[PDB]
This record gives sequence, structure tokens and C-alpha cells, in this order.
Amino acid sequence: SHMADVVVGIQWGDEGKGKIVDRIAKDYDFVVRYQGGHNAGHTIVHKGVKHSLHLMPSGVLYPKCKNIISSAVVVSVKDLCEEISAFEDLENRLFVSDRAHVILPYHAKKDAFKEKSQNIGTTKKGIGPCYEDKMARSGIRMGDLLDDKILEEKLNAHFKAIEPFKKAYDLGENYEKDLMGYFKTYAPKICPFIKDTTSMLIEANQKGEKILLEGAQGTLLDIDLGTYPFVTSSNTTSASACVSTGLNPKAINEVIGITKAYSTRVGNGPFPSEDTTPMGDHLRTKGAEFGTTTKRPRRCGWLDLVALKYACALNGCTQLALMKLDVLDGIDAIKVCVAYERKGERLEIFPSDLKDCVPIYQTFKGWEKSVGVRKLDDLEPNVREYIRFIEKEVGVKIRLISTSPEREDTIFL
Amino acid sequence: SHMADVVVGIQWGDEGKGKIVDRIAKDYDFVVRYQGGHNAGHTIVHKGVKHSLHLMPSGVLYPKCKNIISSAVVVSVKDLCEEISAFEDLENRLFVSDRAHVILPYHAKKDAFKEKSQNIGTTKKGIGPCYEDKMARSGIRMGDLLDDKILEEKLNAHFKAIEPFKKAYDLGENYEKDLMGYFKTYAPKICPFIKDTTSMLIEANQKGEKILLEGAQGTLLDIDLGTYPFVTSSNTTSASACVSTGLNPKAINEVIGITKAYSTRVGNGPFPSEDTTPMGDHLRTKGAEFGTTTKRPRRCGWLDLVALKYACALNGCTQLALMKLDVLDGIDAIKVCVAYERKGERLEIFPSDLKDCVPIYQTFKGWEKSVGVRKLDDLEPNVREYIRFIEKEVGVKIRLISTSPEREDTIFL
Ligand SMILES: Nc1nc2c(ncn2[C@@H]2O[C@H](COP(=O)(O)OP(=O)(O)O)[C@@H](O)[C@H]2O)c(=O)[nH]1
Ligand SMILES: Nc1nc2c(ncn2[C@@H]2O[C@H](COP(=O)(O)OP(=O)(O)O)[C@@H](O)[C@H]2O)c(=O)[nH]1
Ligand SMILES: O=c1[nH]cnc2c1ncn2[C@@H]1O[C@H](COP(=O)(O)O)[C@@H](O)[C@H]1O
Ligand SMILES: O=c1[nH]cnc2c1ncn2[C@@H]1O[C@H](COP(=O)(O)O)[C@@H](O)[C@H]1O
Ligand SMILES: [Ca+2]
Ligand SMILES: [Ca+2]
Repeated sequence: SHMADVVVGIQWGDEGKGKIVDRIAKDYDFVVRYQGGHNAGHTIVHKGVKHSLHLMPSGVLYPKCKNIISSAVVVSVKDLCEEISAFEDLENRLFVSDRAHVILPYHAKKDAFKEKSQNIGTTKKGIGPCYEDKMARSGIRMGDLLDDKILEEKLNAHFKAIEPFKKAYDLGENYEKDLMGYFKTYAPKICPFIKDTTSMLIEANQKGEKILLEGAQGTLLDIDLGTYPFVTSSNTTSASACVSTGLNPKAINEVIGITKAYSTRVGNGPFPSEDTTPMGDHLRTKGAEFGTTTKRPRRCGWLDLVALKYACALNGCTQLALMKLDVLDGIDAIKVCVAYERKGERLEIFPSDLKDCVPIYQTFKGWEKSVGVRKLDDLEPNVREYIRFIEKEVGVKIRLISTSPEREDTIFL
Repeated sequence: SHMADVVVGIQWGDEGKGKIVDRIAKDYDFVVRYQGGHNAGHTIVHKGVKHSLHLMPSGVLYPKCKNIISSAVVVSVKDLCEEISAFEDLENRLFVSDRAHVILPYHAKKDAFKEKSQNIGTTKKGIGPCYEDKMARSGIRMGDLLDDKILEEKLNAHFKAIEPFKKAYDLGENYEKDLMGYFKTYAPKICPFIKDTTSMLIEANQKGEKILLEGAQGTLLDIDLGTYPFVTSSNTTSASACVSTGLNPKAINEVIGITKAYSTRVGNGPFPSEDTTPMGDHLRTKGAEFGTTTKRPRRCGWLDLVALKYACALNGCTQLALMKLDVLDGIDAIKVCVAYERKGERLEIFPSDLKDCVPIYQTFKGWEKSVGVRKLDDLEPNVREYIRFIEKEVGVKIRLISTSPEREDTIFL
């Protein structure tokens, strides 16, 4: 247990990771995004001002933090440049790994094309196809932008390899021209931020500096251990934070699992505790469970402790942050899935195939007014019973409770 | 830091991981292969009998051990069944993850095709292309073989999708019918071994059972942090052992880095300490550096402490095993690369681009007769000083010393 703490979403994303990272970031020297891409959307709100970050790490509102975009991330350079322009004096407080892979316009076109047959429900941003080119070892990395010679060589090889797909993926007649001009525009803007971030973090850890690792997506979206194939293409577990930053597993200190008080997922795939009745629509409305751009409605349902115990085991959570209790204000009865029923069998442990798994619910008396509460003793007795039940059943202590989007509407326990 | 120990190769593979795992496995309840495929070849020798293992974990010679092939591995079913047939009574001591992905004949054909332009020097076994289909979320997994109907639907989608490539990858006209029969032959043989190994290791961790995780390839072949693109398509460091196994970073106890007393790599890519003179041929001859399918001569060179210190930081090694000291018997002067130089500038730290990096060598007086020695006190003084230098420079204690292929020719310190 060295100096590196990890924030991980333990459901299917959108749990409130951005809020928690921004709440705690001021006490860290480094804040690190370690996987995924701009498929992520992490929303921070403070004093009535909202920021929705996609690749920019969530320490950006504290100019003393050094924000790192690490090697297992996939980068859309134009979108990252558009984020950089929203903040002042990022030059010595944002660093992008020279080993991170680059998302090309072909990637999103391929994503949309494959989605016609696979119907996973991806964000159509080309995340998966970028990771495919990484495994092929044909992908372009951010360090390649530092030398026009190699970038040209690599683009030309890309140009020759995508030609049998120009018709299938609707690439266009100006693909080569437009891509070459894309890098002419964006490479000069991003190049000063490209660094060996592996060495930076190896040295920071050896020097005992405080490092916060910001997960994206959620544990149940993990490429290996999630609800495959309804998953993202990166590993999302806490150990993924070591795999590609330079830090080793023995550096990991606290593992903070972020869970909502109910469940959401966006996109297709299994969802044992989903609620498609008007009560599920109530959760969506009161929880504002729509896209970052307010477009993609989420599937909504109840908290699922079978899946939470599984995710907590995969990450080694030492604490939980319980988010959005205020969305449940005014609901008369709150259900929690405590086990699955499968063809007469009661399953206490999350199975590798959720086929025929029906939720078994325990019901809790509802509460009225948790919104904005900042003190434990101000919480209603019924909410405190709900919180106590979760800690006891999952076996991980709840150390943070959020009661609104606002940074300071957070109780520390 | 609980009960899971990790053995990791800290160079470019072939360091002696199979020997070390077999030497220590008897004291463990589980022995787990966690990434790669049958590109691995782990050689164990005991009492003049050799076993060359490819996907079989190296606990197989102790029937009380439970051997696990975990979820991030890629499985060639035919080759695994051929390994199964060489041992007696594997049924309750070998378990294959229902989440592991399956290598199809298409994959090796695509591998050879892409190699014509990329010239990485892969093993041509389809490892990379299998990982690509994983990222695409179109890949077939071991659990799919347990249900005839699901396997049918997935093989159909695969046949459809590979239509455009039948000519380009030299797929036969009999591809569909051959693969159909392949699974009719091999799925019955492998089905009894398919299990939810994620749940097995979650429970093993919770019960405090002793787990040994066996890495494949080596740290400098890591897809993210190795000598890209001259790497394998999986993560190879100790953190990968708790990404996809059902363990988590807090479970990792000892991390044993396996290093040869000199260096090899097979395939193309940078190699700062390579020796292409007749002394390099001598290392190849004396070290039998030709592989399992003895038709792949290795590139050889000297120990590189710059790369070694980098690999130890990425893995968090707590002890080192120094292998093949006996290969250096009779060499008058042993070189160790202690630093790099780049265009006249000295570099202490392993850089992200090895272009123009040349070795700075310190030389050591050689020895004559380390072969087969079993007590530290019986080693020649020059051997002892070489060992002390490595551990002092790298900062990790050398706790195992190997002096021949035989299991028992191993010194414990
Ligand atoms: N009502 C309420 N909203 C919250 C709370 N915490 C976060 N929010 C908001 O809920 C949304 C969280 O979804 P998102 O930002 O996608 O989560 P992330 O991806 O894990 O950072 C955002 O709109 C936050 O502003 C909370 O405790 N109560
Ligand atoms: N001369 C000598 N050979 C060894 C020693 N340890 C292992 N070997 C052999 O060296 C080879 C190691 O390469 P390999 O099996 O591919 O290593 P792995 O992939 O890391 O298990 C094998 O042929 C082993 O039998 C040693 O200490 N001395
Ligand atoms: O922003 C996120 N919030 C919630 N789910 C996401 C997010 N980004 C990707 N996913 C999910 O991850 C899966 C794969 O999408 P991809 O990451 O775009 O490939 C789908 O289920 C997505 O909805
Ligand atoms: O058996 C191994 N020993 C040494 N190198 C290996 C082994 N397996 C794969 N590699 C190396 O890993 C790289 C990629 O090969 P692939 O794993 O077949 O994709 C090449 O440099 C290979 O030589
Ligand atoms: Ca989100
Ligand atoms: Ca080997």
C-alpha cells in the first residue's frame, strides 16, 4: 500500500466518478486517467457551474494538480484540443503519454458499420476499433506526432491498409487528403503536451508523492470480466490502473468504489434488476439519466448487491462512495436485489451467464428529504437504515455519501 | 498484500519462468496462467525428463495443485487437448475459464498475411488476431462451446464476416466445413474442463488459499509499455495477473522477476545490448537459444540493467531469480550494460524510444564451473561478485539462482 489511490465505477458507468475525483483531488499531486477515451463523460458541478470532461482528467479545477492521460487511453486529438482550450495555463499541469494510441476518423466509421450487425450499443466514437489496431500493432501512438517523418510513414501504411474498406465504411474520396490536413492542424497544438508519463509516474511513486487514478466506464463493462459482449474494449478494474501507468500492484493504497443508490446502464445487454415500469421512468426523470448531450436515455433499475459484491471483489474496494440518494427522495418503497432466482435455484454469487436470472428483492421504507444534506446526523432514519444495510451486505465501509451534483454536497464518514 | 505470488519474465521472454514455477509450485493450492496463448513455451526438466508446456500451467507435475487457465488467455482448443492427453487424471486439477477467448484458423492466416507488411516477427499462431476479435467483441469464448445452439449462431456470424477475406488470407473453400468438424471433434474433449474460474479465484482469495500466477512472454513484450510495435498483444506485467483473474491489486504478495544472466529476444525490434559478433553466437550455442520447435535462433546479447530497472519498477519485484549462470562458464569477460548513450548523452532511465541508444558496458571477470552448483558457498568468487553487483544496482534481492535446466539445480537465498 504505497501512495496511489484508485476511483472505480463498480456498476455500468455514470456512477458519479467525476464528482468524487473533483471532491478529493486537491490533496493529490497527480490525477490520472488510465483507460478508455472520450466515450467517457465525467460531470463536475460547483457553485452552479458545470464541466463535462471527456478525456481531460478531473483534477483540472485545481491548478496545483498535475493531470496525466496515461498509456492505455485512446485519444481523439481534435476533441482533446477542444477540451484544452476551455482552461487557462495547462502547459505544465496536463501531460499526455507518448504511448497512448490515436483514434482516426476511420475508427468511428468502422464502429458504426459493425454496429449495424452486432447492435452492442457503443458510443460510435471508434473506441473499440482503436483498441483493435493496438492489438494488431498497426496503431499510431501519440509519440509518433513528434516527428513528421514517422507520422508520414505510419499514415501511408494506414492509407494502404484501409483501401479494401473505403466502400464498406463510406470513407469518402478525400480521406487521405483530409486526414493529412487533420494532423497538420492538430499536431502542432497537442505536441507540447506529449511526454513520457510512465517515467513521470515511476518517479512520483518512488518519491512518495500522492497519486489519484480516475477510472472510466464501470466494472461490469470490463472487456474480460463484464457482461460480454455488452462491454467496452478496455479493462476497467482497479488493476488496470497499474497495467499501463508504470505503477505496480503493490503501489495501490485505497480503492474507492463508486456506486449509485440504484442502477443504470446505457446500451444493450443483460440487466437483472432493470425496471421498465413507470417507476423506472421516474428514476430516469428524477435522476436526469440522459446523455451528456441530453439525448441517450438510460435503462434504469434497482441496486443489485449480487453484482456489487462481484465488482467489489474484482477491485479490492477499501471504501465505497454512495451516490444519488437524493434521487430516491419521495419514493415510498425502495427495492434492493439481494440474490438471483434461476430455475428454482437461489444464487448468492454473480454467475458468468445471466440467462434466466430473476432478481430477488428486499424492500426498504422510503425517505423524503436527503437532498443537499451535508451531515450524517441530519439524514433521516430510513435513509440511514438503507446505508447501513449496503455496508453490511457488501462488507465494505461507506466513506462518502453524495446528496446533489454539487461538489460540497458530500458527507465524509 | 495477501496470498497471491506472481512469477514474471522481466526481459523479452524465455527467461526460465517454467523452471521457477515448477520448482516452487508444490507449496501452492492454485497455479494460474493469466495471459497469452500457445505462443508461450515453458520448459521443465526433472530427472532427465523434459516437458515443454504451451498453455498447460506449470503446476501440472504436482497432482495436488489446481491448474487454472484464466480469462485473458487465448485458447487453441486442439493444441490444448493435445497437452491434456499427455497427463493422467486431469479432470479435477485443470480448469479453463469460460471467459477465455478461442483461436480460430482464420486468426493464424491473418497473422501471416499482416506479417508480410509489418514484419514484427510474431509466432504466427494467431495470438494478435484473436485479441483483435476480443476488442471487436465479436470473438468466441470457451463458455460458448457448452451450448451447441450458441456455438452455431456464433460460427455462422464468423463465416459471414470472413467472406471478404477468403482470397486475401488464403482460406480454403472448405473453411466452413473444416471448422464445423473441428468443433465436433474437440468440443466434447474440452467441455468437462470449462468452468467459472473467476469465481474460483474470488473464493480462493477470500479463504486465504495460496495462489501462484505464471506469466508468459516478458515485461519488455508488454503491449502498452514494451518495445512497441515489437511486442505481444497482451499485458505481461504483474498487474495483468490481477486484471482478469478474479483477484485484485491488494492480493499480490511476492513478485518474483525472472531474469537470465544475459539477454535474448526472438523476432525483430530494438535490442540495445545485442551482440552480433561470434561471442553472441557463443551465447546462442551454449545457452541452446533456439526454442521449443528448435527452428528459431534467438538474438543474443548482454544483461541490460537499464531495461531491468524499468521492468522491476513496472512489476514491483520483491525478489529476483537469476537464470543460466552456467551458460557463462568459461567466458573470460562478462559485459553488463549499465547505462545508455544517445548521441553522446548518457541516459540512466529506460526511454520510451530506443532509437540511437547504444550501451555503456561494465566488464566483470568470468568464471569456469558454476554448472550444477547447489550451495551459494560452492560458487566461485567471481560468480558471487556478479550476483552482488546486479542486486545492488537494481535494488532487488536475488533469492533464487539457477545453475542448470534441472529443477533441483537451484540455490535458495
Ligand atoms: N441528484 C444527484 N446528482 C448527482 C450526484 N452526483 C453526481 N450527480 C450528477 O449525476 C451525473 C453523474 O453521471 P456522470 O457524470 O456521467 O458519472 P461519471 O461518468 O461516473 O462521472 C452527473 O450529471 C452528475 O452531475 C448526487 O449525489 N445526486
Ligand atoms: N543451462 C541452463 N538452462 C536452463 C536454466 N533454467 C532453464 N534452463 C532451460 O533454459 C530454457 C529456458 O527457456 P524457456 O523454457 O523458453 O523459458 P520460459 O518461457 O521463461 O519458461 C529451457 O530450455 C530450460 O530448460 C539454467 O539455469 N541453466
Ligand atoms: O459514457 C459512458 N457511460 C455509460 N456507458 C458507457 C459510456 N461509454 C461507453 N459506455 C458503454 O460501453 C459499451 C461499449 O461502448 P464503447 O465504449 O463506445 O465501445 C456500451 O454499453 C456503452 O454504452
Ligand atoms: O515463446 C516466446 N518466447 C519469446 N518471444 C515470444 C514468445 N512468444 C511470443 N513472443 C514474442 O512476442 C512478439 C509477438 O509475437 P506473438 O505473441 O506471436 O504476437 C514477438 O517478438 C515474439 O517473438
Ligand atoms: Ca459518465
Ligand atoms: Ca519460452
